[PDB]
Amino acid sequence: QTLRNLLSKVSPSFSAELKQLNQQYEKLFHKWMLQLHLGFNIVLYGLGSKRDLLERFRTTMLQDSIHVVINGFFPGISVKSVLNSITEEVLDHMGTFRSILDQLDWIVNKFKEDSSLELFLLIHNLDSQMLRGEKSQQIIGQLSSLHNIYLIASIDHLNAPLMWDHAKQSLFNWLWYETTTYSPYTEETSYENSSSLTHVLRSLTPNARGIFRLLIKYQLDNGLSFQDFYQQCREAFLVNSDLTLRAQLTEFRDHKLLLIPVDNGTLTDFLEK
Amino acid sequence: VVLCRESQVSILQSLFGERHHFSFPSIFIYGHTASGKTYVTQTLLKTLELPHVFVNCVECFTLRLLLEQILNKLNHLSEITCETFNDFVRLFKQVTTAENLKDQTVYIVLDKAEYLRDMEANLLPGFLRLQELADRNVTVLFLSEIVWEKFRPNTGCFEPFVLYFPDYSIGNLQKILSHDHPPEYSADFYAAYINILLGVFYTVCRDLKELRHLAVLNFPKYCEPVVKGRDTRKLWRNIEPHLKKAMQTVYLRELPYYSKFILIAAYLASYNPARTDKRFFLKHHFPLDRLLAILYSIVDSRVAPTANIFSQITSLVTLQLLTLVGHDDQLDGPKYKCTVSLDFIRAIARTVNFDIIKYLYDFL
Amino acid sequence: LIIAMKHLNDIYEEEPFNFQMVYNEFQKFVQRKAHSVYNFEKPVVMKAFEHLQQLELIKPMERTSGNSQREYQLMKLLLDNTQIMNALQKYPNCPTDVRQWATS
Amino acid sequence: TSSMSKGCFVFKPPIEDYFNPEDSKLRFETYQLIWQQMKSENERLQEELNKNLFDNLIEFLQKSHSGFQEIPTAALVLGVNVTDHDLTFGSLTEALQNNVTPYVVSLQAKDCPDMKHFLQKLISQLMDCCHYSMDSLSSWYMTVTQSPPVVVILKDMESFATKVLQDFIIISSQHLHEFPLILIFGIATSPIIIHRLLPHAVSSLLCIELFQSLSCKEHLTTVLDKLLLTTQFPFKINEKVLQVLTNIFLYHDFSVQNFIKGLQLSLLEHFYSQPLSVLLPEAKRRINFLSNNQCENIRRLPSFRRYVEKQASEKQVALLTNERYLKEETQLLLENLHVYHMNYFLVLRCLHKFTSSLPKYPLGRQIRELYCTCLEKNIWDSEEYASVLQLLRMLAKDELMTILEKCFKVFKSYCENHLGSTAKRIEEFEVLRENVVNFIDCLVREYLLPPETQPLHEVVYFSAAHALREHLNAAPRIALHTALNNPYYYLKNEALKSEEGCIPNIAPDICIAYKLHLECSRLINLVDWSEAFATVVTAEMNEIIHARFIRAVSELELLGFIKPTKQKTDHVAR
Ligand SMILES: Nc1ncnc2c1ncn2[C@@H]1O[C@H](COP(=O)(O)OP(=O)(O)OP(O)(O)=S)[C@@H](O)[C@H]1O
Ligand SMILES: [Mg+2]
Repeated sequence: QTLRNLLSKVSPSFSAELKQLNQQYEKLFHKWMLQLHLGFNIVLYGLGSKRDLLERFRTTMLQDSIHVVINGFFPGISVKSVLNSITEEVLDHMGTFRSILDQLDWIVNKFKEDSSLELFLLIHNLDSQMLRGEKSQQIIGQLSSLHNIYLIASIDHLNAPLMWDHAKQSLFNWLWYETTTYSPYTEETSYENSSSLTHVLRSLTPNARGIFRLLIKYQLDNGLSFQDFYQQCREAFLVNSDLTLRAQLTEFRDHKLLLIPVDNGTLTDFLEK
Repeated sequence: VVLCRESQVSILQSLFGERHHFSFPSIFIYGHTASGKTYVTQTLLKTLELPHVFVNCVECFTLRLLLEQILNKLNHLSEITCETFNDFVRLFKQVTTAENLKDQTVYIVLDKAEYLRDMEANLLPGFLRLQELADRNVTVLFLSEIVWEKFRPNTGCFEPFVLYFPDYSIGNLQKILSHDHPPEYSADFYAAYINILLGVFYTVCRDLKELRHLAVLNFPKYCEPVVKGRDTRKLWRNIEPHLKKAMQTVYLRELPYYSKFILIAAYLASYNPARTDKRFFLKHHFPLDRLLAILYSIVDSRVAPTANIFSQITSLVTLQLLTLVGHDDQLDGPKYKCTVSLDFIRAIARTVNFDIIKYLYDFL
Repeated sequence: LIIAMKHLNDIYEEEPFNFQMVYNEFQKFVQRKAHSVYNFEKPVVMKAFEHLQQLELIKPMERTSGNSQREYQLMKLLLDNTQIMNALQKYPNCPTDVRQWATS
Repeated sequence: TSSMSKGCFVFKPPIEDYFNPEDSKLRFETYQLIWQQMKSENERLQEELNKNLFDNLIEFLQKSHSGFQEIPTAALVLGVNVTDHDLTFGSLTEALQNNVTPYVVSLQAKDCPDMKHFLQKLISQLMDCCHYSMDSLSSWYMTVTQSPPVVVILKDMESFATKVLQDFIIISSQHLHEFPLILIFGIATSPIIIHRLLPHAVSSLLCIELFQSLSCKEHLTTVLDKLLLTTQFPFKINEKVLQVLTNIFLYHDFSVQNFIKGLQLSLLEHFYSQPLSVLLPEAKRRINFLSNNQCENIRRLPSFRRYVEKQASEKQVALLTNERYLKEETQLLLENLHVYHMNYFLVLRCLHKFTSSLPKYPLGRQIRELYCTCLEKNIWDSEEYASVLQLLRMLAKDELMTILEKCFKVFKSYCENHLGSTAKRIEEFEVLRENVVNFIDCLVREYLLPPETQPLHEVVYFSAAHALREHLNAAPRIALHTALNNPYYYLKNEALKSEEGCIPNIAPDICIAYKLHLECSRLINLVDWSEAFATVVTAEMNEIIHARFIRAVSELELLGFIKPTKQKTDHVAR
């Protein structure tokens, strides 16, 4: 999958229609801002990567106000991290919190006491694996229930409507907009995690390399019993005592290398290489 | 006062002996629900005027609460806070040295002890052998509904004296119910009321509390005919249907359109094996997709997959009508179970004009 | 209910059971008899079963809740046939019909 | 800066201007004022429609607490309308703290998974109503008393775990003497569920009593009658929007707040779209300040142009050239439209009063059905109208005069401007019945006419129903399938116009990949799929084609159409 890094040389097709499509999409920003500012939260749904449109909207209209961007497609994001970021910067508070619910209570009380605070949220790929928790969406909806917070979200998964319940629907107060941009999902697939054997075996002792080669050969022929494997290793004179063979087996185990959990085709290609 | 309770009271009084005398370290009393364990022991303790601490296990759901409540009540009989059982033993030894507590037995009544076996491993053995450790003329009583056979720890401990409270009978129940007669009418009237009530309900309801509650509820209707103007036949004829209606309930005391179709489809998916599904729906010859296909087949009109149907699904899940089986994080292959009674689904199908029995594979 | 449970244990050798089978065979017993006074509905029998489980004469297997209701739950009896017979012999006012059903 | 490893990014640096202008300002002001009035009336109705139960609750609580001077408990059935509850509950506490007791504590099931947290929240809210254990609560009550009871509200017991419930009940049973306690239950399903939650050993300690709440259908009918069939609001709605909102309500939620939100969105869109929506006396005075561009916009209206076509050529020239004459004529037409609205509402209400007692309800039971079937087409042109008339012609005299008495009550209440002789004749009354039926039919023919038949209706009507559908009831699967199958509708590229279901090779990689996936089996072999994709795109190169295939596969896997399997290497299910 390393070849992916070199695959970016392919040129796009029919880019003129995409240009007109983006120009048509650009004109809805004022209406979206008006709908946000009256107490509505907006979801964007449609085919194609819509990150570019959101970034354009931010850099065009949100350069004069406080705004927080969370690109949830990163698999390391959690709601507690968002809460900590809000507390540390929006309110500039450093004190730790005993529980998530207590942090939510503090934030709600602070925002209710201070009516001069306005915050904008820009969430990318709200359907992330880490944000699908019921408590996560409950927390986000409770946050969005305030009249001093504006929410723009994006949907890219098919089963998104199952996330929201009737009470959650009432809390979120959603409006929908269809914006299909046809953009490739380069960045959003970049962080996602869908050679090693050669590098490991390069610096290992040649006896271990031969033993592993024999093990691969037997595995491709048809798991070995310990006794038969020891006898065959004896026959090749790569082992002088069973303690040494078990030491080599433990060395292989330490690298997570009896069955080898490696695909047959990869082993066949590696043997000749 | 106590009625039909004279053997157990005499046995307990003989057991206690004199105040300066010693007694058993542990007595385990067990009986039925309406045997009156709490009433008899508390009345006896009040009558004998003994230093006793009454404790509910349920109220003291934590060890610290239990020990602190015991110590505070004992001190009030004569603030203290303790945390460990050894500290409780030491503080009990310190506090028991009062002159009023010098040559007298101390009683710790515990009720609802069934939860004690779920609190700590060594708490029950420690409570059993309290008199050895304290050596201060201490007695501990137990009240429970479960037999002693299930209270035995694996290691074995000091066996308490086991006691049983006798079960009630027709005469005893009638006497107890007829004791607290209302003053505004004759005693024989209330006795006849109790007699007919027992003759109607003794087959099922033997609970004294429940039967007394039923009598209290139904007496006003009993006394109406004489007010309207000792006629046994007249009263019985006037009163029988009301008694039957009351016996109908001894222990008891509008969905949206598409929701009905979702519910019936879920019931069909749950109670009909998959192999026969096409046999009932395919025109020619559980997971979410199966439910969607069944719903699409049943409804005569083309329903668009609007998010509102998913909102209905989630709302039904919340209302505890459909149970989620799989992991909450896995919202692409979810599993569901239907928990609706068959009479309810038949009624809703009748309100929908749908014949579910024609499709139930098990009935066919 | 206990006699029905014993009959279930005899017919199905050492297997669990639920509320529905017991209810069905109790209904069979009360329907075979012409007009005996045992016309009871589902909720009262359900409450009686709950009380029996509360007294810990019946224990669940592989305990779970929510996924399985009180109904359709695998129950087992914690008594022996000779114990039931001896206890029934000393019952004060056991009716003839239930005694003969127990013998059958 | 928005592409780093850390997913948390944060940045630091008038209402009407976002709507753009004087017409825009006036439209925004009218929007705000009308929304204020509408929600105020909604709150008024919400408070009004629960007295007959609030008084019952107050008297029940008074009776229960009289004995204290067995735990009293009231069961309240509230239906599936999960959105309504909170609002009602608001008013609920506003009764109790005003009348009987200043101690009301409502609790959730989400925030009380364990009894420790339950008691913690309970005591925390009791603290500001004016380890934690029952002794502490008793001491607090003794201190604050040194006798008002305490009120606890359980909202959603379905989510409550049983064990905490039985524990709390059994603990509170033994301390009733120490402090009074009363429970309020909120049950969404039938009350029978209470028997399935509490074992009888615990249930025997409660004296439960049952109340029932208002049905949602009556609530909707009252709201519709008070807010749309009245003359106090200038805004009106076409039939399509009414039908779609009624469908959503009756088929989805039985909730009124969703209907209110739809109405608000309709109002916002109507004031955003039509510049002429700036427009009783307010419009009368605003006509004088009209602008020439707005004059031309008025000149462009379809109903206006049909009305101009109706009049003579000289009047046509006078309207098309003069401005003040146009203003005066539009003023007269607006007054005529107002009169039409008045008499339409009155006549429809009287007709529904006549129809309400008809057996089998040929034209419905409530206001909404008759109103929408009148809005659709002319009633008199349908044979069902004749059937209704001939069924009316069979009424008995006593029921007929009772119906006439109800209609006379309607006339004396709010039929104030026209045809008191109708009520006089009703007082005067087969021949008479036939005369009454014929007179009612004449009224129906004269006054029941579609508002679309009159000019300048577009000022007070909205018609973009499909936009409302797409902005409230989204169809992500349908839109995604349309994008995947026939991208021509999004691109207008003639190369994609071949057939339906055939394979346009010119289509982008994702579309052709999805279409190839569709025709294959339920398990997709990746190598065979790649070979097919290469064959399709064919009609250095190999690596580029493989790159496009991998990118398309990853995209489809992200969208959820792909779930991999380990049973067979390189296979995926749908
Ligand atoms: N032998 C009795 N004589 C007089 N009254 C009795 C007798 N037994 C019970 N009662 C009355 O019945 C009431 C209820 O009985 P309980 O004392 O609750 O029974 P119990 O054995 O303590 O069961 P638990 O532990 O409370 S579940 C008592 O409060 C008494 O008023
Ligand atoms: Mg008791």
